[PDB]
Amino acid sequence: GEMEDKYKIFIKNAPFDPTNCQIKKDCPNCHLDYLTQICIGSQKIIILVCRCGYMSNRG
Amino acid sequence: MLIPVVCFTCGFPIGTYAAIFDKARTEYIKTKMGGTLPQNIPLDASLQIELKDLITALGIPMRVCCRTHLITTLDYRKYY
Amino acid sequence: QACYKAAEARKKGDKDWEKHKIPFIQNTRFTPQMAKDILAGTLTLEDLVAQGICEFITPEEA
Ligand SMILES: [Zn+2]
Ligand SMILES: [Zn+2]
Repeated sequence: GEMEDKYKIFIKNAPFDPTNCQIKKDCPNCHLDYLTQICIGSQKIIILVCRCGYMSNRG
Repeated sequence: MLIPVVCFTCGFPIGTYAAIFDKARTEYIKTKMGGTLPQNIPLDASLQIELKDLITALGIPMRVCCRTHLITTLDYRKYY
Repeated sequence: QACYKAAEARKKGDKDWEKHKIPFIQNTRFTPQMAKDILAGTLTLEDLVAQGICEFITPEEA
């Protein structure tokens, strides 16, 4: 399975990589205007992450 | 290595005015820039000065070919 | 910081929380005067690097 140990480091770094795509969406935790979106794997799972530590799908 | 004696395309004798044209163009471009170093004058900026009326004053007609060859020909004395 | 302060007004109960936000701005520091100085010979690449207007990038860092 993915999203757990295959890309744990990348997913934890995704908010800080400046070459990652952003999305104009408010953050529930820190109330930030923008979020970081990623799309990993052949199932194209969409994960939204934040600098404060927020992450979609109960991260 | 010089401006041709005649126009390559039609044969009009553009070369009887070549020396006058070269010197007069030098003076005219210097007047338009206003006394600047030859290297501080960009090659691009001096080529945008219109030489229509200077060529007209030489007596050369309004032919596309003659003005092309009088304006664009490279001089070997300025490269060696 | 303006986003955080707008949120601080928003949660506490201010109905004008969104007026604290500022617009985002991104730009380069290269100016038309620098281009003019380059064409005049008074400005160089190693002088543009010296004040951090440009930098060198290899395919690794790209
Ligand atoms: Zn957040
Ligand atoms: Zn001709």
